[PDB]
Amino acid sequence: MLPHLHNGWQVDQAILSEEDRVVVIRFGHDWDPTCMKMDEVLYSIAEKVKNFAVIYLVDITEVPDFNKMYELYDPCTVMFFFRNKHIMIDLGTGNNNKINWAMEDKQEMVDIIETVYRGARKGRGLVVSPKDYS
Amino acid sequence: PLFQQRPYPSPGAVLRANAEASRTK
Repeated sequence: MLPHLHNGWQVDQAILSEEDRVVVIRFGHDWDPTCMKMDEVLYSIAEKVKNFAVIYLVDITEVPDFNKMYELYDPCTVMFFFRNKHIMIDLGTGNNNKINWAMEDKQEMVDIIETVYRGARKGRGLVVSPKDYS
Repeated sequence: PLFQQRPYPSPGAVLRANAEASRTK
């Protein structure tokens, strides 16, 4: 199934290693209920998005290095990177830095990732999600 | 939007920030 990253060095390497794809990280725990729902979505779309994105899972207990600076206080946090930069997206939720709930509609996440990919490749640090989750 | 959210640092920048804090401490 989906690859996991097991320490800070591996996370830095995953982000450093993509010149032309968005790095998608799910911070949480495989055992957490919200994560399970989100992981299933991520697994289901991974093949589909393979051309513009790669997805990793990070257990924030095994790998706590980022908990404070990325404010990983929600049970489930999905964040995006492109060429070693954190990419923000306006979801209309009041937090443009992360997707912090189990999105269960698979195609919505495909489209968000696509949006992040085009926007970031165009040099944007901030993109806007097609659907408004306010 | 006054006081707008800023992006987080790269994972490399965070690991570095963490390493610096241990140096000082």
